[PDB]
Amino acid sequence: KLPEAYAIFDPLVDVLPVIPVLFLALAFVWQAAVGFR
Amino acid sequence: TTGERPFSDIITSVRYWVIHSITIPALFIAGWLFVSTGLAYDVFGTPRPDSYYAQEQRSIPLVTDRFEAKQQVETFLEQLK
Amino acid sequence: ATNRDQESSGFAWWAGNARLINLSGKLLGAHVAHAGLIVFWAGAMTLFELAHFIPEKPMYEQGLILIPHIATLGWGVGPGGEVVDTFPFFVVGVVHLISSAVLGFGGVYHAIRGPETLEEYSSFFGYDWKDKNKMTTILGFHLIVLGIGALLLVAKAMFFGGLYDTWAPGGGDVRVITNPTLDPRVIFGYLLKSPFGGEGWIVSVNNLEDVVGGHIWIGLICIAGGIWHILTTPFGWARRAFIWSGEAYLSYSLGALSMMGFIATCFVWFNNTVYPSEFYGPTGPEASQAQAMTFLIRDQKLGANVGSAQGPTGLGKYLMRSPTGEIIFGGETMRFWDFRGPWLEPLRGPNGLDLNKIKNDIQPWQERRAAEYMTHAPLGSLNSVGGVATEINSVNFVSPRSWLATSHFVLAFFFLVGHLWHAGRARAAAAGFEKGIDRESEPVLSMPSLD
Amino acid sequence: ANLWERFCNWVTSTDNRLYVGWFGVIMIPTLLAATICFVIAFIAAPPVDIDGIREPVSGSLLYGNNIITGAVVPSSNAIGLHFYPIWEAASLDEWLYNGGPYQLIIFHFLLGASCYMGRQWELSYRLGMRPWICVAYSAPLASAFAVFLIYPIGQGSFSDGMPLGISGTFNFMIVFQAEHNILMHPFHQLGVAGVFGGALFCAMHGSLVTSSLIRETTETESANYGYKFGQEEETYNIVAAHGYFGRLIFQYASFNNSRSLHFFLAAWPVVGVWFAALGISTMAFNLNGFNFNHSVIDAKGNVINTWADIINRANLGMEVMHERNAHNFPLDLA
Amino acid sequence: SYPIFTVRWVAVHTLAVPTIFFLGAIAAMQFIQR
Amino acid sequence: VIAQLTMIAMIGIAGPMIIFLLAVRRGNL
Amino acid sequence: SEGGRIPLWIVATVAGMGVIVIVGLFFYGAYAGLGSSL
Amino acid sequence: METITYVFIFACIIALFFFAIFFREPPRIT
Amino acid sequence: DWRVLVVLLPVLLAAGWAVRNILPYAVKQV
Amino acid sequence: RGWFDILDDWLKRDRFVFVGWSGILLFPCAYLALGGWLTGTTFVTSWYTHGLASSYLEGCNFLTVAVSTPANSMGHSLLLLWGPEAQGDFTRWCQLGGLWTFIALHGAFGLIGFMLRQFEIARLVGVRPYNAIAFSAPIAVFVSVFLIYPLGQSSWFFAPSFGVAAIFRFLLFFQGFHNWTLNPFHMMGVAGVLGGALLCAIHGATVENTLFQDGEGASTFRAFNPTQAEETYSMVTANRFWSQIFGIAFSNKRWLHFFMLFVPVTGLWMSAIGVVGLALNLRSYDFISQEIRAAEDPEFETFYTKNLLLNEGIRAWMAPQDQPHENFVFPEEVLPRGNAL
Ligand code: CLA
Ligand code: CLA
Ligand code: CLA
Ligand code: CLA
Ligand SMILES: CC1=C(/C=C/C(C)=C/C=C/C(C)=C/C=C/C=C(C)/C=C/C=C(C)/C=C/C2=C(C)CCCC2(C)C)C(C)(C)CCC1
Ligand SMILES: CC1=C(/C=C/C(C)=C/C=C/C(C)=C/C=C/C=C(C)/C=C/C=C(C)/C=C/C2=C(C)CCCC2(C)C)C(C)(C)CCC1
Ligand SMILES: CC1=C(/C=C/C(C)=C/C=C/C(C)=C/C=C/C=C(C)/C=C/C=C(C)/C=C/C2=C(C)CCCC2(C)C)C(C)(C)CCC1
Ligand SMILES: CC1=C(/C=C/C(C)=C/C=C/C(C)=C/C=C/C=C(C)/C=C/C=C(C)/C=C/C2=C(C)CCCC2(C)C)C(C)(C)CCC1
Ligand SMILES: CCCCCCCCCCCCO[C@@H]1O[C@H](CO)[C@@H](O[C@H]2O[C@H](CO)[C@@H](O)[C@H](O)[C@H]2O)[C@H](O)[C@H]1O
Ligand SMILES: CCCCCCCS[C@@H]1O[C@H](CO)[C@@H](O)[C@H](O)[C@H]1O
Ligand code: OEY
Ligand SMILES: [Ca+2]
Ligand SMILES: [Ca+2]
Ligand SMILES: [Cl-]
Ligand SMILES: [Cl-]
Ligand SMILES: [Fe+2]
Ligand SMILES: [Mg+2]
Repeated sequence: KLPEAYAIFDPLVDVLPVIPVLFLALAFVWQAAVGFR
Repeated sequence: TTGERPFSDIITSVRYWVIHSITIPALFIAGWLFVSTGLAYDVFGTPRPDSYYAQEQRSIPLVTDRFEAKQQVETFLEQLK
Repeated sequence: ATNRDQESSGFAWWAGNARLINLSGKLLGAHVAHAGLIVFWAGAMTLFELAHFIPEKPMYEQGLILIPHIATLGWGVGPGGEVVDTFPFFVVGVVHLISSAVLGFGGVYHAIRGPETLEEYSSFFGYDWKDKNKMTTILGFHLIVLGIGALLLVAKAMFFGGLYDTWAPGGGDVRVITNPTLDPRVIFGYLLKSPFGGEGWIVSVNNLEDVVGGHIWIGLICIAGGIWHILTTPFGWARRAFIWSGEAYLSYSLGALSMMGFIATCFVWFNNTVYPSEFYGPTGPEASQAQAMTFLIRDQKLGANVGSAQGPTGLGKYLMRSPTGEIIFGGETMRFWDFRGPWLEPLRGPNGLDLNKIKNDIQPWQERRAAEYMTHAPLGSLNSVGGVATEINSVNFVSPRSWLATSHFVLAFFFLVGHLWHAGRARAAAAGFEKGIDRESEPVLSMPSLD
Repeated sequence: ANLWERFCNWVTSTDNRLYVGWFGVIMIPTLLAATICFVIAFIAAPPVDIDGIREPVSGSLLYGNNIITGAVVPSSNAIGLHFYPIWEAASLDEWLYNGGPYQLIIFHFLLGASCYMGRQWELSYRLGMRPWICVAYSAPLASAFAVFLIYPIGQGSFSDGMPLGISGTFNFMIVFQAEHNILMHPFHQLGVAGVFGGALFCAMHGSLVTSSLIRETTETESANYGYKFGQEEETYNIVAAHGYFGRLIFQYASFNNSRSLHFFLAAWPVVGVWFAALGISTMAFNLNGFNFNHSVIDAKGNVINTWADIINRANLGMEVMHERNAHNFPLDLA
Repeated sequence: SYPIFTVRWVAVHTLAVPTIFFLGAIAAMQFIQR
Repeated sequence: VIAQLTMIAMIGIAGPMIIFLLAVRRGNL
Repeated sequence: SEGGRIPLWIVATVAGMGVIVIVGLFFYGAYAGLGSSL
Repeated sequence: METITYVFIFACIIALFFFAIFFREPPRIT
Repeated sequence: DWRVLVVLLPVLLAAGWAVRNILPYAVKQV
Repeated sequence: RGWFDILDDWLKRDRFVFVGWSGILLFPCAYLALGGWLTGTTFVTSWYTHGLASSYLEGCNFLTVAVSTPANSMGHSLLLLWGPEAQGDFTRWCQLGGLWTFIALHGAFGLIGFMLRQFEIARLVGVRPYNAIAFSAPIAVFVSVFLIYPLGQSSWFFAPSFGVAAIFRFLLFFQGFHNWTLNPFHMMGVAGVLGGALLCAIHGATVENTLFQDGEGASTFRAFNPTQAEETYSMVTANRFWSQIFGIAFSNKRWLHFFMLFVPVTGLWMSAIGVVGLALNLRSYDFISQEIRAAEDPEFETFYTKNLLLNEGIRAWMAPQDQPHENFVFPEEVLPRGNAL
């Protein structure tokens, strides 16, 4: 467990490791925005 | 092209979404309730978690007679008191 | 928007990063931002593990792969690998996470704000792929960096707490390395060992002195090599042997990384020194051996003479000989007799497993360890049901050794494929037929028929 | 030109009936050695103690086998992953008893096929071709590696490598299902999508192109004669073929671009088979198929079987029967 | 300029309507407890 | 268990939001 | 109404996110309630 | 006889490989 | 059965709504 | 130009989804087979026919849901909704396995419909009907496995059930009881499928790597025009490459593509013949010479006898739950087991 002081951020911490994956998806959103030119 | 309107047009049109922002959630909610009300169990004759066995029974209610199978299943269901 | 469509660049959206090949500033951006991705995952994953971490449960029962890495460096653990303080884990995580913000900042800047090319901005930072001199210089810088890293490991081991030593006398513990192995006969000796059974090449390194000395050597080699590559330009034979282009270099490094990936797969699967079983769980060999030990102990308690017990096949039920005669555990685990582990070695004598020691010297901690390792073998399902495929749901477990080995085999394979891809392409492009055959100059049409 | 130069020119010559090349320089002797040893062994090798329990299994024709049952039998469990070349044996008789032929053959062959891949790169380079046929070949190759090298490494013994024989292969598959539940593994499922799909697409392409052949012949001759080798004109009407297929499903489910289509034809089975290979290669380290044994449970807690539990029962039969004298302890850990 | 209720329209909806209903059901099922 | 979904909603939108804002402002996408 | 008013890239992004959500739910269900083995 | 038959068929197949390759009808461009 | 009306009320409300919204174009088409 | 011809006109209009006369058979049957599978796998049990849960509603996942075959006691009943078994009751009919016959029969007629569609469109567009002809292999497989095979056996129960894990079970059953891998017709099947996959792979990769440079782009797909007359890749270079790599090479494109039709189609047809044999337990189960030798000589061992031991395990350990109508009770002591396991 995290130090007690940081425990409030437990759900945030549970979600962070996935963020890199989102960048991959973002690349597609972005490409779709410029019509895959 | 074969005369129908391009899907690109339709799904990016405002009207399409006025319609379907209603019709899709409606359907979804309907299916949801079809389960939550328990209607699905009764329509399809599927056991609820407490209706696979009677309390001290451990024998599967397997159908063993072709022409009186219906009556068999019915008896099996009654056996759950 | 320079080079950002197929028309201007030649590359379709799905090969979009190929548009970055001669845009050194933007390419710099992509690289730094990616480095930020890696550092980000290190930190975030560490904090996730730490939040999900119960100290009195083995690490390997909790799906941890980073905290074990930190613990092996001697941070956070005491005798036997027991967690005595989680704070260092917290620090490693937080500091990586903070650092990733910096890297992502720099990467995003260079990628969509800074000079798109660096050559007109700075002769120091700019580069031409064909400029063999500059290429070997950048290579040099980075070699110096790597050497510095290996030396950081040395410094941790020798001057800042030491490393976790599963082989420490009296039991696994954190130990300061004071006499690292410097003798080149030993160090490169590892490199000249066969990769086959009972040898295992560098994967067989089984004491921390050899590891530390190894990194001393690697650090000096990398720094000297780096200076060398700064101060020289490729010799003629090298010039005539290689393809000199971005994609080619990428292909070389892809080959290297594929090799490294396979090597690491084997490392985490077999080695229990730099991957302590206390943190990573027993190796497959280890657990099989452990089963044999466990039932030898049980049966011998019941009054069985395990040295003379003849199994159904005629071979010893508990004990048999290796093909060269050493006494070893019987049953299928006969394949794993090259296994060595701190809990088994006290029973080993000059000719192998020692029957007197087996009869009189087996300690309770050994029974315990054998039972633990036997019941945490690296076998489990994709949805993390522990045990053989026929086991019923109940135990939530897949060994970290399995996760690490499988992941890195997959990555090493695809990286081999990437090497073939980009090597072949780099050849074709350098020779100039990567886009297809010239109809008016089709080479085969100018060749004699095969028959 | 000096002798070495001449020799290089020959080795890499584009005019040899069969291309040699530098990859060929390694490929030819290793493949020859693997081939010769394989044929001699398959005909005449004595029984081999595969599981290291002095229970020799007969693989050769002269020793009671036909084509379907025969095999070059994997090396002894006693050997594990030890390197067992001919000069490590006291004699050829010992070498044969312990399954030496298997190691000689699979090592020479893995090297030789690797060099076969490389050689495909090499010739593509000499002929001014694009380079990636070798990438397509990497899929069957990866598979070969998976069953002859990787799975043995992970399990700690070449005795668990796939046998060189038809029935031996089936043996391998069944034991594999027992211990890894490979059928329930998504990488094997992708492999099946790969070869079922490859088969589908093979038949589909073959039949669409055959269906759109341009009339160049009379009804008394083969239509094949309507194509001549090296003609610059295409031999079928892809517009007609696409009209057909696009109408069979709908227009945008069909390819109008031959390059895109052929790239699809290459990509689907190659990627699928890549995943098959990786499936074997990762079950090598016992990350197994999905386990939903006893996953469904009623309100009291009674187990409600699914088809997965029936699968489990079959696997159990395989598990308890396989290598019936080789285990002395309750868990089959490798 | 374009019709609305075509053969395509029907086809599409004979698939799409039940699909959304069904997904609603399966969703609900995820919260059933023994 | 609510804060997890809320968080991933904020992060998960943070991505598409950049694209959207830039598209509206006719930025250098 | 006129076609093209809502950007196809937005529609795609939203649709995709919905897909990920519903499938995410189904994988949640593999660990909770019926089918969880618990 | 079985062994002889199996090996004989195999031998014929190898010979066939040889003729199919070195004594094929040569492809000719038009 | 009240459950069939509670369940198939969203479906018929959707049908009625879209009928309301598409009625003029449907009449124009027919 | 009477009503028949007006109808023909309408059926053959060039719309987004072609209908045709064949569409009248095909679309309702394909829709009912698909919908039946989805209905069954979402909502319907297999408790009364197999003693199995098989739906999302019961807690199964994508891999374990199935529409299962009827009880063995139903024999080969068409199991019509209005038949003497269900007698019009939709719920009972579901409980008795009516959806299995529903799906298989509507499915069979749907496959007929689809092949008819292939003929119809080929005729309308002016191409030769080789696609339909190729589709005969899917037909042979479906009819041999889902219809003939159970018809040869005691009942629909031993047909494959429509589900992922259920199919996996079908496979394991065929190994254990039929020694199906030993069967030369299955082997020809495997050669056709793997050979088909190989042809797919190698042809695609070869075409892609003997392309002419027909554009300036490094992404080379755009450098093709569907209307173009010229071959887009070099058959001559392809031929020399494969000639020097493998010894032989295609030189005729027409033959190449016919061959690509021929291999997988033939494979599947052969596999069909084998399953038709297994309908009667007419197996390639054993080699009699093997068994005479092994019976007399307890040191004679091959992979063939090894695999039979595996089969024996499969039958004994799987039969009681896989065949509940038999009421098998195999006491612990009679279960075949090797040492320890
Ligand atoms: C590791 C993943 C990664 C990285 C680092 C890059 C990086 C890059 N890509 Mg590539 N790309 C990728 C994956 C990646 N790509 C993938 C997966 C695809 C397939 C979808 C592509 C397809 C592709 C194409 C077709 C093109 C690129 C291009 C580029 C470059 C220019 C981007 C640009 O100008 O857009 C502008 C984008 C915006 C204005 C939107 C915002 C983008 C920023 C970076 C988002 C930042 C988010 C982050 C959380 C902010 C943190 C702030 C904090 C640190 C303070 C850039 C160096 C282009 C190029 O080469 O130009 C020469 C180009 O044409 N990419
Ligand atoms: C990592 C690779 C890398 C490389 C090769 C470059 C290169 C460049 N940067 Mg970039 N940048 C980077 C990362 C990198 N940067 C990072 C991480 C950030 C976030 C802080 C930035 C943010 C940034 C901005 C805002 C600007 C640049 C600029 C420049 C250009 C001018 C450099 C200069 O003259 O500084 C002079 C050098 C020094 C003052 C010495 C630096 C002392 C270092 C930082 C001490 C630490 C060293 C140690 C090895 C760090 C290890 C980190 C590692 C563990 C991750 C040059 C092309 C400028 C530019 O492009 O102008 C047009 C510019 O304005 N960079
Ligand atoms: C990132 C690491 C790296 C990279 C990419 C390079 C790259 C290069 N080096 Mg450099 N070098 C390095 C680190 C590196 N070096 C270090 C750390 C040192 C100090 C030891 C040196 C000292 C050095 C010298 C003295 C020279 C180079 C040279 C070169 C150039 C040609 C080398 C070559 O042909 O390799 C290909 C390798 C060979 C041809 C070796 C023989 C081939 C056999 C078959 C290899 C078999 C290896 C086997 C598979 C490995 C298994 C394990 C093994 C222990 C058994 C090339 C640019 C040459 C040059 O041009 O300098 C300007 C040169 O003369 N390097
Ligand atoms: C063309 C499309 C088509 C085809 C080929 C089939 C075929 C089938 N359906 Mg399916 N079905 C369809 C569309 C189709 N269906 C549609 C659109 C629906 C929604 C209503 C259904 C709903 C449905 C259900 C609920 C069931 C079937 C079943 C069946 C099977 C038994 C049918 C039977 O015995 O009919 C008998 C009738 C005929 C063959 C009609 C021929 C009539 C002749 C040519 C004219 C003479 C009529 C005469 C004048 C009438 C006198 C009546 C008087 C004696 C009282 C059969 C495989 C059953 C099944 O699959 O069980 C497992 C079943 O339970 N179908
Ligand atoms: C270029 C490009 C790209 C990419 C990008 C990238 C890749 C970026 C990255 C970025 C990054 C890499 C970022 C990062 C960031 C980070 C951050 C921002 C962090 C922060 C942190 C914090 C705030 C912390 C907190 C805390 C503490 C301190 C304690 C503990 C707890 C907690 C966690 C709460 C793309 C593909 C899109 C496309 C276009 C182009
Ligand atoms: C740390 C450590 C250690 C150590 C280590 C070391 C010391 C290492 C070294 C290493 C090394 C020392 C390596 C090397 C490598 C090399 C390589 C890998 C090579 C490659 C090459 C190539 C690739 C080439 C190619 C070619 C050819 C062959 C022909 C011509 C052309 C070309 C050039 C292309 C030890 C174990 C003790 C312990 C643990 C820790
Ligand atoms: C560390 C930290 C942080 C940071 C964060 C970040 C760095 C974030 C980022 C984020 C992001 C970066 C996000 C993104 C997202 C994305 C998305 C969500 C996407 C999706 C996509 C999709 C869904 C797609 C779709 C599609 C299209 C578009 C087209 C094609 C087709 C498809 C359908 C595939 C904060 C500040 C919180 C603070 C605390 C700590
Ligand atoms: C049977 C029957 C019938 C019929 C009914 C029907 C016709 C139904 C239909 C139904 C339907 C029609 C349904 C549907 C459903 C759907 C679903 C349920 C879906 C889901 C999906 C998903 C889940 C997805 C997934 C995925 C994939 C696939 C890939 C991509 C990614 C993802 C993961 C997203 C009648 C009445 C006549 C009579 C009686 C019997
Ligand atoms: C077992 C590991 C062995 C490691 C060996 C490492 C050696 C490092 C230095 C290699 C020196 C290379 O020396 C290499 O050989 C001979 C020297 O006459 C040359 O020989 C070649 O030259 C030309 C080059 O176009 C060829 O067309 C010709 O066929 C051949 O004569 C090569 O062009 C040269 O580059
Ligand atoms: C690069 C970041 C370095 C941060 C500081 C690392 C201190 S490391 C510290 O050093 C002590 C001996 O000095 C050891 O006893 C202790 O166990 C160790 O954690
Ligand atoms: O499967 Mn089962 O697990 Ca791989 O070892 Mn243990 O028994 Mn044996 O050696 Mn061939 O086989
Ligand atoms: Ca330099
Ligand atoms: Ca309850
Ligand atoms: Cl076996
Ligand atoms: Cl054992
Ligand atoms: Fe083709
Ligand atoms: Mg659930």
